[PDB]
Amino acid sequence: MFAIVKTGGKQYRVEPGLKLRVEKLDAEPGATVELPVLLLGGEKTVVGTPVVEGASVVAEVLGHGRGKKILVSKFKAKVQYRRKKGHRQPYTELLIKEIRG
Amino acid sequence: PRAKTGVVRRRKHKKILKLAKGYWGLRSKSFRKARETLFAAGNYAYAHRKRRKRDFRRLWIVRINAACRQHGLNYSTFIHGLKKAGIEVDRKNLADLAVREPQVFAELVERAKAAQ
Amino acid sequence: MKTYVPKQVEPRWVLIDAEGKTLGRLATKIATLLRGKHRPDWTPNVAMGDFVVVVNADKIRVTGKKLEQKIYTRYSGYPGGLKKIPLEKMLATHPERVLEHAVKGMLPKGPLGRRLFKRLKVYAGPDHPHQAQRPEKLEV
Amino acid sequence: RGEVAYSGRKIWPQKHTGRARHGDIGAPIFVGGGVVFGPKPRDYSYTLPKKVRKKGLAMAVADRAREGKLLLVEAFAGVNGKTKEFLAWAKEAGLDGSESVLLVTGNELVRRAARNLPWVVTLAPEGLNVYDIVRTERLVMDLDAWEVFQNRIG
Amino acid sequence: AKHPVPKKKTSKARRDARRSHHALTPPTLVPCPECKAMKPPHTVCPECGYYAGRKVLEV
Amino acid sequence: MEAKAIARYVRISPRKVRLVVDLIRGKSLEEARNILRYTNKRGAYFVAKVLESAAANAVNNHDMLEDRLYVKAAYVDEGPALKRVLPRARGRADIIKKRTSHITVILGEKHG
RNA sequence: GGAUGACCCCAGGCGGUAGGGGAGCGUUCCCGAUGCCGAUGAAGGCCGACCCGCGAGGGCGGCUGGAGGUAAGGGAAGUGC
RNA sequence: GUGGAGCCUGGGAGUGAGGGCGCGAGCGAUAACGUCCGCGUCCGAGCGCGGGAACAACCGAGACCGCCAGCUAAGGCCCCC
RNA sequence: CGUGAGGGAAAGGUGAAAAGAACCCCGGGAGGGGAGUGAAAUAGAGCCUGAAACCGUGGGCUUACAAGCAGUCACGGCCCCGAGGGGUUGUGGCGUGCCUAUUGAAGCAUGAGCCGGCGACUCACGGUCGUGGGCGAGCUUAAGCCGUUGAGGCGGAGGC
Ligand SMILES: CN(CC(=O)O)NC(=O)C[C@H](N)C[C@@H](O)CN
Ligand SMILES: [Mg+2]
Ligand SMILES: [Mg+2]
Ligand SMILES: [Mg+2]
Ligand SMILES: [Mg+2]
Ligand SMILES: [Mg+2]
Ligand SMILES: [Mg+2]
Ligand SMILES: [Mg+2]
Ligand SMILES: [Mg+2]
Ligand SMILES: [Mg+2]
Ligand SMILES: [Mg+2]
Ligand SMILES: [Mg+2]
Ligand SMILES: [Mg+2]
Ligand SMILES: [Mg+2]
Ligand SMILES: [Mg+2]
Ligand SMILES: [Mg+2]
Ligand SMILES: [Mg+2]
Ligand SMILES: [Mg+2]
Ligand SMILES: [Mg+2]
Ligand SMILES: [Mg+2]
Ligand SMILES: [Mg+2]
Ligand SMILES: [Mg+2]
Ligand SMILES: [Mg+2]
Ligand SMILES: [Mg+2]
Ligand SMILES: [Mg+2]
Ligand SMILES: [Mg+2]
Ligand SMILES: [Mg+2]
Ligand SMILES: [Mg+2]
Ligand SMILES: [Mg+2]
Ligand SMILES: [Mg+2]
Ligand SMILES: [Mg+2]
Ligand SMILES: [Mg+2]
Ligand SMILES: [Mg+2]
Ligand SMILES: [Mg+2]
Ligand SMILES: [Mg+2]
Ligand SMILES: [Mg+2]
Ligand SMILES: [Mg+2]
Ligand SMILES: [Mg+2]
Ligand SMILES: [Mg+2]
Ligand SMILES: [Mg+2]
Ligand SMILES: [Mg+2]
Ligand SMILES: [Mg+2]
Ligand SMILES: [Mg+2]
Ligand SMILES: [Mg+2]
Ligand SMILES: [Mg+2]
Ligand SMILES: [Mg+2]
Ligand SMILES: [Mg+2]
Ligand SMILES: [Mg+2]
Ligand SMILES: [Mg+2]
Ligand SMILES: [Mg+2]
Ligand SMILES: [Mg+2]
Ligand SMILES: [Mg+2]
Ligand SMILES: [Mg+2]
Ligand SMILES: [Mg+2]
Ligand SMILES: [Mg+2]
Ligand SMILES: [Mg+2]
Ligand SMILES: [Mg+2]
Ligand SMILES: [Mg+2]
Ligand SMILES: [Mg+2]
Ligand SMILES: [Mg+2]
Ligand SMILES: [Mg+2]
Ligand SMILES: [Mg+2]
Ligand SMILES: [Mg+2]
Ligand SMILES: [Mg+2]
Ligand SMILES: [Mg+2]
Ligand SMILES: [Mg+2]
Ligand SMILES: [Mg+2]
Ligand SMILES: [Mg+2]
Ligand SMILES: [Mg+2]
Ligand SMILES: [Mg+2]
Ligand SMILES: [Mg+2]
Ligand SMILES: [Mg+2]
Ligand SMILES: [Mg+2]
Ligand SMILES: [Mg+2]
Ligand SMILES: [Mg+2]
Ligand SMILES: [Mg+2]
Ligand SMILES: [Mg+2]
Ligand SMILES: [Mg+2]
Ligand SMILES: [Mg+2]
Ligand SMILES: [Mg+2]
Ligand SMILES: [Mg+2]
Ligand SMILES: [Mg+2]
Ligand SMILES: [Mg+2]
Ligand SMILES: [Mg+2]
Ligand SMILES: [Mg+2]
Ligand SMILES: [Mg+2]
Ligand SMILES: [Mg+2]
Ligand SMILES: [Mg+2]
Ligand SMILES: [Mg+2]
Ligand SMILES: [Mg+2]
Ligand SMILES: [Mg+2]
Ligand SMILES: [Mg+2]
Ligand SMILES: [Mg+2]
Ligand SMILES: [Mg+2]
Ligand SMILES: [Mg+2]
Ligand SMILES: [Mg+2]
Ligand SMILES: [Mg+2]
Ligand SMILES: [Mg+2]
Ligand SMILES: [Mg+2]
Ligand SMILES: [Mg+2]
Ligand SMILES: [Mg+2]
Ligand SMILES: [Mg+2]
Ligand SMILES: [Mg+2]
Ligand SMILES: [Mg+2]
Ligand SMILES: [Mg+2]
Ligand SMILES: [Mg+2]
Ligand SMILES: [Mg+2]
Ligand SMILES: [Mg+2]
Ligand SMILES: [Mg+2]
Ligand SMILES: [Mg+2]
Ligand SMILES: [Mg+2]
Ligand SMILES: [Mg+2]
Ligand SMILES: [Mg+2]
Ligand SMILES: [Mg+2]
Ligand SMILES: [Mg+2]
Ligand SMILES: [Mg+2]
Ligand SMILES: [Mg+2]
Ligand SMILES: [Mg+2]
Ligand SMILES: [Mg+2]
Ligand SMILES: [Mg+2]
Ligand SMILES: [Mg+2]
Ligand SMILES: [Mg+2]
Ligand SMILES: [Mg+2]
Ligand SMILES: [Mg+2]
Ligand SMILES: [Mg+2]
Ligand SMILES: [Mg+2]
Ligand SMILES: [Mg+2]
Ligand SMILES: [Mg+2]
Ligand SMILES: [Mg+2]
Ligand SMILES: [Mg+2]
Ligand SMILES: [Mg+2]
Ligand SMILES: [Mg+2]
Ligand SMILES: [Mg+2]
Ligand SMILES: [Mg+2]
Ligand SMILES: [Mg+2]
Ligand SMILES: [Mg+2]
Ligand SMILES: [Mg+2]
Ligand SMILES: [Mg+2]
Ligand SMILES: [Mg+2]
Ligand SMILES: [Mg+2]
Ligand SMILES: [Mg+2]
Ligand SMILES: [Mg+2]
Ligand SMILES: [Mg+2]
Ligand SMILES: [Mg+2]
Ligand SMILES: [Mg+2]
Ligand SMILES: [Mg+2]
Ligand SMILES: [Mg+2]
Ligand SMILES: [Mg+2]
Ligand SMILES: [Mg+2]
Ligand SMILES: [Mg+2]
Ligand SMILES: [Mg+2]
Ligand SMILES: [Mg+2]
Ligand SMILES: [Mg+2]
Ligand SMILES: [Mg+2]
Ligand SMILES: [Mg+2]
Ligand SMILES: [Mg+2]
Ligand SMILES: [Mg+2]
Ligand SMILES: [Mg+2]
Ligand SMILES: [Mg+2]
Ligand SMILES: [Mg+2]
Ligand SMILES: [Mg+2]
Ligand SMILES: [Mg+2]
Ligand SMILES: [Mg+2]
Ligand SMILES: [Zn+2]
Repeated sequence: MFAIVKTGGKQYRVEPGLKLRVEKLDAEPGATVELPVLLLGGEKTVVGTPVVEGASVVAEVLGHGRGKKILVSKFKAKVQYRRKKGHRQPYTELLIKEIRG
Repeated sequence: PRAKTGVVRRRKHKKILKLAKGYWGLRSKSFRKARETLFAAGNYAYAHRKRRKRDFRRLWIVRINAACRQHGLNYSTFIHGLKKAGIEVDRKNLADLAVREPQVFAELVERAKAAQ
Repeated sequence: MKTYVPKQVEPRWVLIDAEGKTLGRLATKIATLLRGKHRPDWTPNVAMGDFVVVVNADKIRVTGKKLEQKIYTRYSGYPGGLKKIPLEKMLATHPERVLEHAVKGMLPKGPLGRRLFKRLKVYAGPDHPHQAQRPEKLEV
Repeated sequence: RGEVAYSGRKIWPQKHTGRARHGDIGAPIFVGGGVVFGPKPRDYSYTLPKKVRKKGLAMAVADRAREGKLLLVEAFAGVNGKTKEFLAWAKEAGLDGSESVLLVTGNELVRRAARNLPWVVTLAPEGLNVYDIVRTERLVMDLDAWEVFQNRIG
Repeated sequence: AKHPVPKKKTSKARRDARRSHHALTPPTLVPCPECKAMKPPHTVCPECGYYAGRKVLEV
Repeated sequence: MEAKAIARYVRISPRKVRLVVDLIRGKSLEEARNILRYTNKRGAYFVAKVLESAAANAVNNHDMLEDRLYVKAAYVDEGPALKRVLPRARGRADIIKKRTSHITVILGEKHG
């Protein structure tokens, strides 16, 4: 039994036990959150329209992190334009606990 | 007082050479050639970060389209189907379903067909 | 989650009878088969397409006056070395080359696209030698 | 480039040698050549307003006074020029060397005595200045010194 | 002529690939049947002076 | 166990000696001696002395067996070049580099 | 909003050459310093897949090195290729 | 009409070779990737992005950073794509 | 170097101490291998540190049907470190060096072989805005003088 959830403007296939890094959630570590459900699959197949009404995915927030640094660098030739920016995308790491429905 | 270059320029040059590790020939050995390679490298990364989002979507779309034609329709009809149905599963997850969960994908085709 | 990539699969051999089919309109599909784009696990950087056997390549069909007017062209590298061969003669001398040239042009360029062309087995005449890999007939 | 030992000769022709154009080797583009805007003998002094230094001098003493770090004395007991004598006295006055002291007195014997102490800067009163007051954690002054100070900010 | 000149410095790779043909081949040697020492075939043996089974040369 | 000899500052251009050294690398001491003896190169003289000196070190200083010695590693590094003036036409002076080699032979024992 | 920069919320802006403005980083030197770090290893060098910083950078750790180095805060320039 | 509007005083500029395109003319031959003005635009400085096979200025559109999410624009939807 | 007037370099560092390596070994020598000294000998005199270009030896990965500003995004493979990472790169996507000068350059327009070091907006005095403070119908001293020996004060001539 898996579920297609939506968080951070993206969608994910989750199953209980799965560790998932998502866009940063405003939630203290240790807490639990309920994710919207777009689809259920495995033994039952229930299709959200767009999200199925009674369903949620319980996920424990393991904690919040910052991604490995990406160097975003801009260069324009013959114009002496150079920009060096370090980006570290913030994220939340979730432990998928259970799929309700 | 006198503030000669001393230690500084070498260190900046090392920062750049290290970034250029792996590059061919002087592009990893010459500070200048390394510098230049990195300019291109930096823009390419930027361009391709943006272009990756497009690449994967086009990949998903081809996979979805193949899976659709197995069930008698094409991609465009199917997507109009999910739309009219108000099914919002994205191409990333649609494509996963089309490979890992053919039965679930089959269901969505039905709904898509039904919606029009 | 990351997008699925298939671990290597056994390639499916396929059989097409080209008789009376339109050259370009058949090539399209062979090209698509060759790329394996009909496969939901399609991956652009590996060869997971079908092997395609084609028989009766000599009996492929063509509209308008292309039998006399469609001219295949080869350049030898030498001064004046542009050779011109009409569909008529190409069919009357190397009929399999007609469909091969069509499919090849509709394949991607590069190493992979070159390999994919080797997975194309075209034959003038009703028979083929790949009875061993037991090609599944395809209606197209 | 004009103060450097070299000749003013153009080292090679302007054109047709296939080399960069140059003049003399005293030019700063040359190793060994002159320096372009390097230091020259310079006078960093300037006339800070008398009122400002007067005010600062006043405010510096005031700051120590405001912390109770200012001490005036009538005289210096058995200190007659020996460092060990000043040590004795200093002990009694609560100066154990735990803090730096600006010792301001017109008494030459006393200055001689405290002078070699690492924690004591020593001064004649006519030399009271705010740098030395701020450097030091404590201001210790002759009553005689205190007067000239008062006259000074008068 | 007009003094042709290299247009680009040869890269280490291009330089080193030219020399892919420069390895010496080791001297071809056979044991002298008399003294068993190694020497080039078809030469009087410099070790014992024998050739064709007879002594030809002082050594 | 290894035994090494280095002939430093040999007045021969590294590239040319390396040719000869390349021939004996990984060879038995005896084969290397034979190869060197009939190598038609100036360099074979120098490599031979280093080979031979490395052998002696093995035997005399390092409790190694002559019948067991092989060329474990061998290489030529550049020493400081002797720069010399080569007079040319039209008043021009080139600088010839009479190059210099550090020749190293390292012997190991092939057991059995 | 709190109550004057504490952070938080809302909204809107944020392509850029000549150029204007702003905030910073680093180098040498001075005060801080009769101080402090230092052979249980200074500076420098070589690594690092680690930490902080948007960045210039700063840390930290390992190796080298062998005797110097120098804070918070200010000051001055032969200050960054 | 509250806008990186406007007005006033003062500080610092840079610029004073433009160019394509549309339209209005002149010159030219109802020639020129011509030339010279007017209005506008874009490139210049947006040789950043999509389309136009490729292509500064044509069509689309003004790139703060990230996303393996969504909708569209021009242009597309036989295969290369 | 120049007939000459004249031009005019480069070149510093063992170690606390020579204790500067007896003697043995290979070698004609040079050089090296042991031995010995030393805290240290990759401090051994070609001697403190010992960067980079550059050259080489060993290993890991890769490469002989492939089309290129050499990268970059993706995936897979192999190797290494111990749901992660590092190295490598097979295939796929995308992709017109840097600087300068230009209306416009990847441009077949300039400069640059590569690396290291030197290398260009400063100071004085005036001016003019702005600004941080002092004093304010007033503000301020200059030269000198006394003092100090990194102490400051006096000095009103004069200037505004
Ligand atoms: C022969 N190989 C290797 C090569 O040419 O570099 N060719 C390729 O890998 C073709 C490939 N399309 C190169 C791209 O992967 C480069 N990003
Ligand atoms: Mg986030
Ligand atoms: Mg970037
Ligand atoms: Mg460019
Ligand atoms: Mg530029
Ligand atoms: Mg450029
Ligand atoms: Mg330009
Ligand atoms: Mg630039
Ligand atoms: Mg930034
Ligand atoms: Mg994330
Ligand atoms: Mg400098
Ligand atoms: Mg320096
Ligand atoms: Mg430097
Ligand atoms: Mg360094
Ligand atoms: Mg490198
Ligand atoms: Mg590489
Ligand atoms: Mg290169
Ligand atoms: Mg290299
Ligand atoms: Mg190379
Ligand atoms: Mg190198
Ligand atoms: Mg860049
Ligand atoms: Mg990007
Ligand atoms: Mg892009
Ligand atoms: Mg998009
Ligand atoms: Mg498809
Ligand atoms: Mg829609
Ligand atoms: Mg959708
Ligand atoms: Mg499966
Ligand atoms: Mg057909
Ligand atoms: Mg395929
Ligand atoms: Mg394909
Ligand atoms: Mg036809
Ligand atoms: Mg016909
Ligand atoms: Mg012709
Ligand atoms: Mg002179
Ligand atoms: Mg002189
Ligand atoms: Mg002169
Ligand atoms: Mg002169
Ligand atoms: Mg002269
Ligand atoms: Mg003259
Ligand atoms: Mg000239
Ligand atoms: Mg030249
Ligand atoms: Mg020159
Ligand atoms: Mg030159
Ligand atoms: Mg000249
Ligand atoms: Mg000159
Ligand atoms: Mg001069
Ligand atoms: Mg000088
Ligand atoms: Mg000189
Ligand atoms: Mg004292
Ligand atoms: Mg003190
Ligand atoms: Mg003092
Ligand atoms: Mg001729
Ligand atoms: Mg000629
Ligand atoms: Mg001639
Ligand atoms: Mg010639
Ligand atoms: Mg090489
Ligand atoms: Mg070559
Ligand atoms: Mg060879
Ligand atoms: Mg030979
Ligand atoms: Mg021997
Ligand atoms: Mg040499
Ligand atoms: Mg000659
Ligand atoms: Mg002559
Ligand atoms: Mg030369
Ligand atoms: Mg040369
Ligand atoms: Mg030479
Ligand atoms: Mg821009
Ligand atoms: Mg901006
Ligand atoms: Mg600074
Ligand atoms: Mg001090
Ligand atoms: Mg201590
Ligand atoms: Mg010790
Ligand atoms: Mg240590
Ligand atoms: Mg220093
Ligand atoms: Mg420092
Ligand atoms: Mg650092
Ligand atoms: Mg360290
Ligand atoms: Mg260190
Ligand atoms: Mg000392
Ligand atoms: Mg300091
Ligand atoms: Mg500070
Ligand atoms: Mg200060
Ligand atoms: Mg100064
Ligand atoms: Mg300078
Ligand atoms: Mg340089
Ligand atoms: Mg504006
Ligand atoms: Mg404006
Ligand atoms: Mg201004
Ligand atoms: Mg002007
Ligand atoms: Mg101008
Ligand atoms: Mg003008
Ligand atoms: Mg003009
Ligand atoms: Mg105009
Ligand atoms: Mg204009
Ligand atoms: Mg004009
Ligand atoms: Mg215009
Ligand atoms: Mg026009
Ligand atoms: Mg029109
Ligand atoms: Mg007109
Ligand atoms: Mg024009
Ligand atoms: Mg016109
Ligand atoms: Mg016209
Ligand atoms: Mg311009
Ligand atoms: Mg554009
Ligand atoms: Mg614009
Ligand atoms: Mg272009
Ligand atoms: Mg475009
Ligand atoms: Mg385009
Ligand atoms: Mg264009
Ligand atoms: Mg044009
Ligand atoms: Mg914007
Ligand atoms: Mg925006
Ligand atoms: Mg849509
Ligand atoms: Mg449309
Ligand atoms: Mg398609
Ligand atoms: Mg395209
Ligand atoms: Mg003479
Ligand atoms: Mg000198
Ligand atoms: Mg010494
Ligand atoms: Mg000494
Ligand atoms: Mg002896
Ligand atoms: Mg002897
Ligand atoms: Mg000797
Ligand atoms: Mg030896
Ligand atoms: Mg020795
Ligand atoms: Mg010892
Ligand atoms: Mg020790
Ligand atoms: Mg060392
Ligand atoms: Mg050394
Ligand atoms: Mg040492
Ligand atoms: Mg040296
Ligand atoms: Mg030393
Ligand atoms: Mg190299
Ligand atoms: Mg190697
Ligand atoms: Mg082929
Ligand atoms: Mg191959
Ligand atoms: Mg290319
Ligand atoms: Mg490549
Ligand atoms: Mg992919
Ligand atoms: Mg890996
Ligand atoms: Mg990889
Ligand atoms: Mg494209
Ligand atoms: Mg390509
Ligand atoms: Mg120009
Ligand atoms: Mg021009
Ligand atoms: Mg022009
Ligand atoms: Mg080019
Ligand atoms: Mg070119
Ligand atoms: Mg030219
Ligand atoms: Mg060029
Ligand atoms: Mg020019
Ligand atoms: Mg230039
Ligand atoms: Mg040159
Ligand atoms: Mg180089
Ligand atoms: Mg200025
Ligand atoms: Mg100056
Ligand atoms: Mg001024
Ligand atoms: Mg001023
Ligand atoms: Mg002022
Ligand atoms: Mg007031
Ligand atoms: Mg007054
Ligand atoms: Mg008077
Ligand atoms: Zn013999």
